[PDB]
Amino acid sequence: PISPIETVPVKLKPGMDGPKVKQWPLTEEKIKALVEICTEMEKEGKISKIGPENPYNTPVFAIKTKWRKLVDFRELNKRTQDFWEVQLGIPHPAGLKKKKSVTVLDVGDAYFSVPLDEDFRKYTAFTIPSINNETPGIRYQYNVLPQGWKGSPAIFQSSMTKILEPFRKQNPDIVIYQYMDDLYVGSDLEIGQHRTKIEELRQHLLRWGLTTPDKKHQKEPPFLWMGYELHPDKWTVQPIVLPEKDSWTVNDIQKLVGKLNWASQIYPGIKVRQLCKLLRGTKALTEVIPLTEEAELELAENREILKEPVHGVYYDPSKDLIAEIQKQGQGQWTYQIYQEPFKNLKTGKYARMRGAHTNDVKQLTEAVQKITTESIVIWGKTPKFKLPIQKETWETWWTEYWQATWIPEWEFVNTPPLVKLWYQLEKEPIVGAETFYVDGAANRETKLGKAGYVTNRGRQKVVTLTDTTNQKTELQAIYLALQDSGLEVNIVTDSQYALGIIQAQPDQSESELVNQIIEQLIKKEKVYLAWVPAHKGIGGNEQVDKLVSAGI
Amino acid sequence: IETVPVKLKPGMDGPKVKQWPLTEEKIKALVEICTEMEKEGKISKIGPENPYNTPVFAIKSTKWRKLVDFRELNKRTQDFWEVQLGIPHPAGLKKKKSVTVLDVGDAYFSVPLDEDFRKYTAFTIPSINNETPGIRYQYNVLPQGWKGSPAIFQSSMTKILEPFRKQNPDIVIYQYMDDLYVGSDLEIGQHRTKIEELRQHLLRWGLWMGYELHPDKWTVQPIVLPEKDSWTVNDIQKLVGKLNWASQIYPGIKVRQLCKLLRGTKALTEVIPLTEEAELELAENREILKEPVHGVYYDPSKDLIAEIQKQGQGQWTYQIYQEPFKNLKTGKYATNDVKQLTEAVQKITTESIVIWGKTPKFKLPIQKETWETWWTEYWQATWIPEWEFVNTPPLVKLWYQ
Ligand SMILES: Cc1cc(C#N)cc(Oc2ccc(Cc3n[nH]c4nnccc34)cc2Br)c1
Repeated sequence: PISPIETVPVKLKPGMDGPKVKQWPLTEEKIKALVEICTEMEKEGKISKIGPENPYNTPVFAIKTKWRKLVDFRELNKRTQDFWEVQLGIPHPAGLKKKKSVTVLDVGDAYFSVPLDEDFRKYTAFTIPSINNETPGIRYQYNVLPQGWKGSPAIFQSSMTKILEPFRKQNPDIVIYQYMDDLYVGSDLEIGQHRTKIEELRQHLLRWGLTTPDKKHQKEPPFLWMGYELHPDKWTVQPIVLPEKDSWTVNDIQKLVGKLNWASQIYPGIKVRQLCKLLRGTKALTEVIPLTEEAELELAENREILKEPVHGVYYDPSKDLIAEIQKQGQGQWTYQIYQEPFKNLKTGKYARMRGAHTNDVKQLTEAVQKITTESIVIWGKTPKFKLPIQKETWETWWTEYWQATWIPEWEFVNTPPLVKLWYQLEKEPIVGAETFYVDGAANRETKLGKAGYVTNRGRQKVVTLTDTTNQKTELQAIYLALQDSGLEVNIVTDSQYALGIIQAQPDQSESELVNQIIEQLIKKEKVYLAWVPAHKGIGGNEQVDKLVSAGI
Repeated sequence: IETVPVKLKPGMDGPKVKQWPLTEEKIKALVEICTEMEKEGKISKIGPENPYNTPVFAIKSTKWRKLVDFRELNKRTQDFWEVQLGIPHPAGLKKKKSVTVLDVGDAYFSVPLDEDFRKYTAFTIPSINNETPGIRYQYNVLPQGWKGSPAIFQSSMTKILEPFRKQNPDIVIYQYMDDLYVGSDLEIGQHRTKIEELRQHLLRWGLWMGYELHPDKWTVQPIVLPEKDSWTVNDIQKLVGKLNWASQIYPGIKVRQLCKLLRGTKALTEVIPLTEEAELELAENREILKEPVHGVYYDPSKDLIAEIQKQGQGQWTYQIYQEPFKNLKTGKYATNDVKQLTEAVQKITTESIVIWGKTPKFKLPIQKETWETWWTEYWQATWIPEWEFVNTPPLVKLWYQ
């Protein structure tokens, strides 16, 4: 058929005229096949012959079984307007509510069953050439949404939306899911009444030009859809086969990572940190990458988790979501969402470094936030969290930290490792504690560092780095004061850079120097850190800068 | 009543801003509103031949309200609502004893929107788990939240207000977005009595903070130099840092007499006496910081920007400027971080409106996604200021108490 639904108006881009693309002389087999195909199409209202007055053309090609008509709509697509995004997201099985009866309905020739805007049809012109282009070709133009046209997906959706609306109003019980050609219907009413409800829908669809499967042709659960398996009261990913290989290429490791990431929607504890590290440093697609011991370790542990199948449950609106997060590995986190203890609706993981330096409390918040968005998207609400961190620990951090941070309802859960602040800078300077005035120069051109310090206990020391930025030396100088110092210490710098970095209480860094400074900071009993303006002539900062500056 | 023709310019296409996920309660709240508004003919559904989108949200009392985020559209309409059809800002408003804000957003619903301009008002109501493609709409009347609405509506606004203005010529009235800012120097009772009068006038045609604003009792938050019985080396260093950085804003700040103190390589904990010229330099800096910044003036062609620091214990500090650290205004604010942060934004934005007739671009100390998830939960304004997200330099936090 072709829906009676009024066509959606369709402009070209404001400055643009329609395509005048030359038809390439095609071969007889092809020229024949097109004629043949265009006949049957024409006689069903899909296309219509036209005069020589219409100046527009788009290439047509034919390809093998079978013969297919391919229109090269590239130039028209450039010239037609932008449409609104079809969808913001794809549904997630975990969001799907449980229903007694559920039917899948795919629309037949979905695009060709929808009319094109009369005023636009002229632009969809294309010509079947005559043999050796000796004579005027046969000229056609679409009355319906063409395959490969920019606007087909949007217009179709719109059409199907408009069409379903009244049914939705007349049947606010029935859950209808819209996705591409398909239409997924579900209800709690009994297997008799459903099959009638399905039929009056199929009818309503037929009344608006939309063919649909007979009950002998409707599929049965499990539904294999978009990577998942949707069973009558559970869901899962489709089978995952982690290849057994001697030598792994870059290509093999990418596909492995990709499969594991897919796996991690319902399979807890999946990890990819070490497999990922391999991929860095643009190697060749087919280049073999020896597995590290940590990669090999990681793969092994992923295989354990996957060995026995895991399934997920469907959503029940009459219950709260509960989100649980576990730390596992520096950088890596893993979470599970359920409503009844350990019957997971879904599962996931979070790695992600926000910046160069961070700590677990910061990472835990970041992961809670990611999970909060996810839930709102999937279930339209946020879950109750259960976190491996003390209220008292969290309290200490957020209040003293300069960023605004916040997380909704949550409870502590003792599921080690536990997130803890590994050190705490003092709030006041420390009596009976040597004040190290640190400083760090670096000659811009020569790169020769001169990181050192002076102290109130008399001590004075300067070293020499090589190939270091001024950041690096000012930061090396602090590691210097942390190395040569006791279990208490006041450190004075004129580098805000280092100050900010350290006041964030990092427990993890992309820098090497910083991880060494963290090591020290953890071991000390009391560190206090202060800042001053350089070159304003400060007692201590001037003394250090002297020995530190010697060398252009 | 027929429509004022509108435009963007030949350049700049319309807004294509994505729709931020909403919770079920709001999605539902928004369909009730959007059904009522379509029956009433204010908005109407739309096909996907409209490529434009503006975000929409639901906010608050027990009743919900639809907030549409026309921030991109305003940016792309600036020629229309500012230069062509602008509303002047009275410099007297800030001088008044009391300012009351009134919501005149309903006014805009009884005025049709240029049919050629309606495609640029598209918004989507999103659907949980992407069940449905979600309900697309666009406006037929003037929308609330768009800056063009008051621009267009001002001619009709003048009429409504004329009698009130004539009868009370010492009362100043400014229109911003969906709001009337109405200020007087009357006593609080008489002021309120006059506001209720203005309500009746409006009635005949169609219609943080804490009740009413009181602009004349707004004052700078000076950079606070402690007095201190006893001063340690640290305390001086801290004091020098403030004064070294204040000198980059305030003509005449001096720090020399204080360096005199910090000698060579002292322990931070060591107490040190308070010299005479240092004592004076201190007090003379204090007096400077009471006053506003000499040399800095509001340029209506530049954007205003606001920085806010979390001072802990429910304390927030903030500064408004156009050129970095050249402050037109500094201030303070005082149950959770985001809730308070959003209150402070609203407050500061109100002041910004009363004082310069526009809102500042905020530099908010919070992770993008936390703010985007939660800002609407406690938001009460009809407008939305422009924000970016920034890590606070820990020093600046220190320098403003
Ligand atoms: C996104 C999408 C794709 C496909 C396919 N193919 C089908 C869909 O519909 C659904 C799938 C699962 C469920 C749970 C469910 N409840 N009761 C059931 N009985 N059999 C199978 C699934 C379910 C509900 C709907 Br309604 C949704």
